[PDB]
Amino acid sequence: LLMGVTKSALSTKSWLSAASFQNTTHVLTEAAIAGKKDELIGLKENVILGRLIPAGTGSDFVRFTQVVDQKTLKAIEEA
Amino acid sequence: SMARPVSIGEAVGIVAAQSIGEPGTQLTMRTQGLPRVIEL
Amino acid sequence: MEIKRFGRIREVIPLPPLTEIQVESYRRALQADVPPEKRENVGIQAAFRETFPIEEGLVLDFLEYRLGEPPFPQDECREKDLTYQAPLYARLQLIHKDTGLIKEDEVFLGHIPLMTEDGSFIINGADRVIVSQIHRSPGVYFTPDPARPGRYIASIIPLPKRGPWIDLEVEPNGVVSMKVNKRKFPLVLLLRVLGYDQETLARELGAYGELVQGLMDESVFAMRPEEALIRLFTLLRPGDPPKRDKAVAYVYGLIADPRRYDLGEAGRYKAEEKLGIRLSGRTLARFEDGEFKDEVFLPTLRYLFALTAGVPGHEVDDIDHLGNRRIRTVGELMTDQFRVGLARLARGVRERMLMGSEDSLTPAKLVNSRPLEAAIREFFSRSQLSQFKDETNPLSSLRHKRRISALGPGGLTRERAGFDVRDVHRTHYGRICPVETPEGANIGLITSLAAYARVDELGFIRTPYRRVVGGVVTDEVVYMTATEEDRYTIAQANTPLEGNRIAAERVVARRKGEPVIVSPEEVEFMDVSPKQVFSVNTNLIPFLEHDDANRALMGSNMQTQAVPLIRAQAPVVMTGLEERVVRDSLAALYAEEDGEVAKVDGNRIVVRYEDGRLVEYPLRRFYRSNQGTALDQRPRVVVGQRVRKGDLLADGPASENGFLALGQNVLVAIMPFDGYNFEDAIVISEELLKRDFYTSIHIERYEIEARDTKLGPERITRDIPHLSEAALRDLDEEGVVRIGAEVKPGDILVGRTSFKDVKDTSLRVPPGEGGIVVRTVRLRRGDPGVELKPGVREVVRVYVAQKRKLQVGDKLANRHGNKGVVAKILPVEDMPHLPDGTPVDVILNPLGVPSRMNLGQILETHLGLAGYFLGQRYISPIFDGAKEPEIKELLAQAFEVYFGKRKGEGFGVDKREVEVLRRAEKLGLVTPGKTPEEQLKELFLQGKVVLYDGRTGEPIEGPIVVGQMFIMKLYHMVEDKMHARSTGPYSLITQQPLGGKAQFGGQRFGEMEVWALEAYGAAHTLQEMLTLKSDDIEGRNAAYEAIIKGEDVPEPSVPESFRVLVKELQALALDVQTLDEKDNPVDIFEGLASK
Amino acid sequence: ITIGIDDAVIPEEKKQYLEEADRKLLQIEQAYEMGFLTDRERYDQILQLWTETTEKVTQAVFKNFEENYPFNPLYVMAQSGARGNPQQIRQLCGLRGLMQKPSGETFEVPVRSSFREGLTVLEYFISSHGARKGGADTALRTADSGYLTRKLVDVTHE
Amino acid sequence: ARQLQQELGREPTYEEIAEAMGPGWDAKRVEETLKIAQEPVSLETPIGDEKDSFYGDFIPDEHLPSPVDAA
Amino acid sequence: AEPGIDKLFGMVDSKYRLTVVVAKRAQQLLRHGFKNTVLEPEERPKMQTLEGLFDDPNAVTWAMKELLTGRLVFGENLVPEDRLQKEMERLYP
Amino acid sequence: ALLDNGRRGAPVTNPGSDRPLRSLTDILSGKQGRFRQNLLGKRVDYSGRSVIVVGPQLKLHQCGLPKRMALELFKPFLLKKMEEKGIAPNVKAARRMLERQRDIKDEVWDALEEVIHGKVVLLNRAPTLHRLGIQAFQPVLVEGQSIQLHPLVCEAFNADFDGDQMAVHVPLSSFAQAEARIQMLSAHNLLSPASGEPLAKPSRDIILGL
Amino acid sequence: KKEVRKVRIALASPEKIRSWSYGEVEKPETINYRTLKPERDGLFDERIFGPIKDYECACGKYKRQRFEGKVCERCGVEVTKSIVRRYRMGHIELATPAAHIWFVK
DNA sequence: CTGCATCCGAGAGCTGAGGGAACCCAACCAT
DNA sequence: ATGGTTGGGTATAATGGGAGTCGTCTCGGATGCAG
Ligand SMILES: Nc1ncnc2c1ncn2[C@@H]1O[C@H](COP(=O)(O)OP(=O)(O)OP(=O)(O)OP(=O)(O)OC[C@H]2O[C@@H](n3cnc4c(N)ncnc43)[C@H](O)[C@@H]2O)[C@@H](O)[C@H]1O
Ligand SMILES: Nc1nc2c(ncn2[C@@H]2O[C@H](COP(=O)(O)CP(=O)(O)OP(=O)(O)O)[C@@H](O)[C@H]2O)c(=O)[nH]1
Ligand SMILES: [Mg+2]
Ligand SMILES: [Mg+2]
Ligand SMILES: [Mg+2]
Ligand SMILES: [Zn+2]
Repeated sequence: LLMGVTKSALSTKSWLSAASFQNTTHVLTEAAIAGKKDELIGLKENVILGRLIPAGTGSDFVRFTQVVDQKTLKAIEEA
Repeated sequence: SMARPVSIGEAVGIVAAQSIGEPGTQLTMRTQGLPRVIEL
Repeated sequence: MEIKRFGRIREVIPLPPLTEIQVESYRRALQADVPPEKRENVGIQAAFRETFPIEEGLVLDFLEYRLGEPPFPQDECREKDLTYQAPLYARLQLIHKDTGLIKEDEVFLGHIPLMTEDGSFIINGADRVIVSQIHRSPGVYFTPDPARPGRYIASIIPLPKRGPWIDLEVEPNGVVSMKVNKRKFPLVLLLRVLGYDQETLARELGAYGELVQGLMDESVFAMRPEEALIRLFTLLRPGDPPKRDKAVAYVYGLIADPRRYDLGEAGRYKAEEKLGIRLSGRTLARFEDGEFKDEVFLPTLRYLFALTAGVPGHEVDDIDHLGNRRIRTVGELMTDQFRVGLARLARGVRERMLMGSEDSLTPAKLVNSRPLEAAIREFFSRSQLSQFKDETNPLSSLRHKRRISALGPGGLTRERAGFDVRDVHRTHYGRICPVETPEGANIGLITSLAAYARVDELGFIRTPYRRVVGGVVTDEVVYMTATEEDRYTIAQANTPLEGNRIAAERVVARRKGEPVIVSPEEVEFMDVSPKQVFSVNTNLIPFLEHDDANRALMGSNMQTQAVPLIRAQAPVVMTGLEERVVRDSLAALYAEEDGEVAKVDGNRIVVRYEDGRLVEYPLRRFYRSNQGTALDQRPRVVVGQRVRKGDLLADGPASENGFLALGQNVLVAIMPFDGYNFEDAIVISEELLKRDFYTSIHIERYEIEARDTKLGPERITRDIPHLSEAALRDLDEEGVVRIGAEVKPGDILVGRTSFKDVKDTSLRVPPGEGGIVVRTVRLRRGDPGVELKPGVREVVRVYVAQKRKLQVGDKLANRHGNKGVVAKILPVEDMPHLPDGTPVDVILNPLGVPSRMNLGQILETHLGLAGYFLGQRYISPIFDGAKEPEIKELLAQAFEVYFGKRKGEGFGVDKREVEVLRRAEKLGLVTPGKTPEEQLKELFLQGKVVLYDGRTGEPIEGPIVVGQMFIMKLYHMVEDKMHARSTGPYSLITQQPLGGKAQFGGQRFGEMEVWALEAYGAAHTLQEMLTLKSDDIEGRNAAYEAIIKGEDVPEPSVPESFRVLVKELQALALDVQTLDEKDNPVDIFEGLASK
Repeated sequence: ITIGIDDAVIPEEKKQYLEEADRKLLQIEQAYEMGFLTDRERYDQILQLWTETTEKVTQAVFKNFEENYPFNPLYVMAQSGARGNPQQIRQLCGLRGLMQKPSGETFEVPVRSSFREGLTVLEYFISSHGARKGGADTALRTADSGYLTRKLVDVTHE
Repeated sequence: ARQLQQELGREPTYEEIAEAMGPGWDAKRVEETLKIAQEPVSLETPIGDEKDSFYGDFIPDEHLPSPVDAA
Repeated sequence: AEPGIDKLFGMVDSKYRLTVVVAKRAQQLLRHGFKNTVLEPEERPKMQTLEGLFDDPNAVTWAMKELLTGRLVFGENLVPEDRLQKEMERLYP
Repeated sequence: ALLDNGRRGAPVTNPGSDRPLRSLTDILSGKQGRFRQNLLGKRVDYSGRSVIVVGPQLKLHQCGLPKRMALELFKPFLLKKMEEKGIAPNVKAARRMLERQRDIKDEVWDALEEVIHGKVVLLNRAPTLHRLGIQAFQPVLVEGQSIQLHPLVCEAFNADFDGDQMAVHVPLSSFAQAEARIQMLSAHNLLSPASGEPLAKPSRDIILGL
Repeated sequence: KKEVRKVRIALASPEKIRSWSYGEVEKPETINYRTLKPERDGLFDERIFGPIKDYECACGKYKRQRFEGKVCERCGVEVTKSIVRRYRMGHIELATPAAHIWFVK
């Protein structure tokens, strides 16, 4: 299928971003009828909830990196 | 912006939207022009 | 200084009074000085004569009205926050048809605001201007069918809110149909109601073919007119019981009731001229002898059929034609609101007549005047067309009074209007300025009246033309509308003349806006002046013909924002309109009659006229305008001086010897300078600051109130706890700062204590403000003329003055659209200087010229150089003024002075000048083989001089354009804009920082700022912005505590706005629940909302 | 580097180019008085003639700058890319050219004056139509582009 | 008050209204009565021409402690 | 530009990982009062005021300098966080 | 009417006015609704605004910040630094001293200069059309009321000097400062993200001179 | 405090709405015209929505902390933080059922 | 019985700044 | 024990309302037309 940007954006899985975009009453009533769960995949939902966006320094690829010197690492190695 | 392979974690969707939208403001005149881009 | 003027065009008539569009309109609406027996049927008199008699029996009939004198003068109204108004009394009589008794009484109806001499109003102590509105004229129009070509739609349009628009259209099946109130139905039914037979219609519309066949319907005709009336009523009001008298009343009110339907005088005139018939009144039909009589419908249908049949002499209408658009001025809008109030008063009267005891009733007891006062107050306080008057300088007020708006109540919408209404129509020529308009989203919707234009009694703009007879231009001047203008061939005003005979074989002319070339015999009218094409603001730009229209727009708009200066000068190059502008703004003072001056003071001028009467004119001194600028009048006359009629007595703000003085004439060089004039920036010399150039005076008002509270009254006093005597030095014994004290941010202006046993609630100077306290005003309960709000015991106001010098970040502009912010202030020894030691004052970057194509500033600079060395000023009218050869001759004389001075003292040509002359010889600016003086003169005749660098002493490698330029300081001051906040007040609901510098607010981090933060991948910065700095209450408290304790800020939490969103979604009966990874509820409200 | 009025050099060829045009126009009128041309054909021929005259004037202006004043301020500004494009320079020096009515159709007479020579009142009013149309174009375009950008952000944000 | 204004040809003062009510009425009591008769205004009253500014946008919260106060 | 920014960008596979490492090292330096630094006493970042040169208070500059020296180890799942912090506290109270 | 006013029939209005009452649906939706006005965008603390002036003597990574603006923006840091020094006995005394303009001395400016050492601020010009509309700069304290901007970032900001104003924001924590210094530094953003061509490049007078 | 990972939206039953509410709003009164205090059973009642002042009941018997969760016998106001006035809901019991317009229009 | 075809109604149109109308009478809870 | 507040009562006859708005564009249900 091929649909314009408006209809593609309003048809997403996340009801928070679609509700904050446009046609709020329709999106909200459909999501409430369906009991939709928003999994917070995109950026708009995390911004709305005031969370750390899954991009840049908030990406799971890099945000669990640790840093340590050589002296502290050796002490833990002896332990 | 760095002339090197993109880093993992880059929000390329936002970058794409801004890249398309910036010139359209004022640069693209107004079937032809901005209406053509919007129609497409 | 001698003034020399160019130009060949002689103007037969002077400019009309520039504020007449307001003054004449309101005078005609009020008719205050016309005795009641000779008052016309316009204005509020028409409203009175229409609403009355209030028939019920009892009859209340209007006889006449009068207007009293204002209870308080203008300055008292300004000081006490009152409205400058006059009482309105109407004398009425109650008669009893059955009995006969007549009770006559004069009833007080309320107050009507009065326009001042300058053309503004004083509403609640504030100066206001009513903006004229442009809209579609009422009448009959015919337009092409958009859906299907070859068909036409007829429209009947009454005055706004005075009836429904009526559409007539030939349906594709052949039957004609009339649409009213969104109800399609066949017009033949209503035609039968009006009393038309088959033979009459057939003979009136037989010629035009099959349209009359498609009109025919035997079912409708067979019914008697009354039956047709009932049937039409049941089509128009489905469900409503079809009583005869009910249907009669409804249909009468639809098209035939003068109190409900009203084609205006303009609409009547336009219908009569379009249809070639005679109206009896202002309605589409008349109700006479229990029978409807037609007035407009059949002529409209005839014209429509003839147009559809292609009969010659029938054309469609251009709805943007200025003959089809009209202007509602202040008087008409006020009269419309007055009519609405009068209708509500009539309703109240009728109700009281029904319920009241008819035996003991008088006009006073029947009439409740509250609705009329409410309507007038609403119009003058909440109408979008009633605007806070712009009085930065007198030109600002003059411009504001001549403004025309397409927006407003009943007007167009800025988001839905597109291209059609915003375009410059051909008929705008001489009526609406094509240049002056806002640049943003309001472009083309707000415009200005042309300089010579006049709004006629019907609301149509007229422009003047000279009559030409047999190739001879006469002195007869005819003011014409666009429709009348369309019937002639009009020659341009710059047509060559010998005496008053057209001395040109080929004449450029306009025919219905189309340029044409005609012989002198074919000429019927000629333009009066180029000045008539543009507005007053655009008429003040010299060399306007050398400027692109966009930059002329910028210059015209930017002359309104010029700030009055304490050493303001008139421009070196003027257009010849500055004196009329100064005179017509009523800012300066002029001698009423021939006489002699007796007493002169900084606040008073007493003049002894030849009548022997002494007249004393007080002077307005250091008065705060609506925009904070100080407007004062300074005497320009001496004791014993002889003054003729109209001679200047005192200069107003931004005036120099009666000439408009919005800025300063400065020496400028056009050259780059170390990147400090990069991209519109401006470099200025410290010598400007040394001699108080571009120094302005500004006044700010700080207001406080002591009111009544449940815990005890507030009190303004000096006794304030918990402050040392260093903070209470300047307060007097009454708790108010003393006059003349200097105040800085944090200092107390008025002391106040509130019952907390009391606590400090004093008024202090906000950050970034302060100055010298110049005035204090105290208003207490009971004082004459004071009307405080209930509960407030007293109010104290303090006026504080500032003397602002030019600084980095201030905005300067010339009249050609060149604007820029001061970026660097250099000492005198660093500025480029002439070989005689004179430094320049301003350096402008040449890169601003080529793409803006405003060449008028360059010619202004050349003429300014010539005038600077010749010591004279110039008047150069637009499109007829100084040309290049004249400027070159003046520059030759100026060079003779500028160089003979040096040669007399015993100096030759400098070595640096020789090097520059060599460079210019290579550049091709001078001809090889001439002496150094001849090449220097050639450069001077090109407007260029050898310039030396103040930092090194070496000359600029090429000759540089140098000359005098008129530059104004703009109201955009960095002092009033710089603002910063760490923490402060928060909003009630969202718990987010407030907005605005006045509220000590924070900057808004909007959607695209968030988008940029996301595109950078700066997740932690964005999370900080969205929680720790806006609405995470615990988060922001902890962050501040950690920062002041030296630690790092903690992790953020859920923002309060999301909790507000959850609660508002619950109020809509929607269950929003936050879940963890195992789909179990997570309580974000910390157990404070769970039972 | 500075800008004077004489720095907007008017080429001599322009005068010739104008007379040549004033020649052919007469011819066109003849061809319309003898039935050989329709209204549409004559209108298009006049428009084409004036367009080619404008192009010739542009070429003459820049040839004069290249041959005689290679260090001219406007020429240097345009060639270095600092400020200005050839059309604006032609408007400053050669002639403004043809203008569009509010209906979108061209006028029959062009503006034969440059900004250095100074326009007449009628020519200024005629150009005001295009100036106003460009301003209104900008005003609507900015809003339409903002709305489009918001839609794109909403569709690609994830 | 409306009858007094009709008679006087101008807005009456509070003392005149107090005199016209009868015994047991002074200007202060009239002031209190006018004070308690004031009807609240809407937090959603539009300020300015554009549909972007409401009255409640200009009202600060005075209940919750500020970050400085909490510290 | 920041000194050695090209080297820092070349030391990691993703620039956001470099940002995360720098921020975490700055937090570590701030928490222990710059006593856990890997810089020699003559590589310490200095700041010039009227009284004289003192230590640079900006921990992010210290973190970038330390990353430049190459004496810091960074990666995924190097040491448990609790044990890491306890050991750091043991060496530097 | 309570749930969605102005949807079926004539909207409910308050007497004496034509203004429709604002229902919950009106609160939720629109440009002024909760989502677009308070959730996807907020007003923030530690921010300011001022007119911009050309900064030709600045380096690529530097911006000129007014002294008063900087004092207001970094106020808690300045209070802590004043506590560390002998300027004030306690934070409350430092705040009271900083409250009145005429009560400020000389050493507080040196303390402020020590406070901002190495830190960066965010400059932003509306409208923000691309990410380059926000950039990080090291502040140099200047006199006056105007922000000084480097000439080479004007094209990225679409900024000129005919009255333009810009907003200033302060990243607070170590993570925010690291992100601003590494990712959003002006000297680190030299090529266009849209085309890959240089975006900070000579223009106007620089091209003319060369 | 568990991390939030998903947000769900669904229809609310009358039982759910009644479990949300801390009491039924029975009167249209907002505040008293003399004392500017909330009216009992009104739209601002402290018995339903919570106290205006922190740790202080309506009648002033208790004005101190440690009484969290304790309801004053005379006035019926719980002793807790006043911030609960922006979280605690009420409800109106309709005499007849009404349709939610979102699902109609 | 299907299909397409106008027809109606519903939801949109950049950011930032600044902008403010009856009267009377008697019992009864609250303070 | 006082004022403030609240419930009840008035008897010729009365019997269906009233303001308003016509200068915007695009897209998805739906009733109407034909085959
Ligand atoms: N009801 C009514 N009746 C009559 N007239 C009415 C009216 N409503 C509106 N108007 C008209 O609206 C205009 C009011 O002026 P405004 O445009 O409101 O403001 P200004 O005083 O000109 O200041 P500004 O700072 O915008 O100036 P400039 O463009 O030089 O500033 C340059 C810089 O400012 C910034 N800027 C300007 N406009 C911007 C915008 N829209 N968005 C963002 N930034 C903007 C940019 O950084 C830019 O580079 C008048 O022409 C007036 O006639
Ligand atoms: N978001 C908006 N910004 C605007 C609007 N109007 C003006 N502006 C801003 O103000 C700027 C005004 O630009 P100017 O007209 O001065 C022209 P610019 O500097 O772009 O070009 P040159 O004249 O070629 O030097 C514009 O670029 C925007 O940054 C508007 O309606 N919306
Ligand atoms: Mg503007
Ligand atoms: Mg610019
Ligand atoms: Mg600008
Ligand atoms: Zn209690």
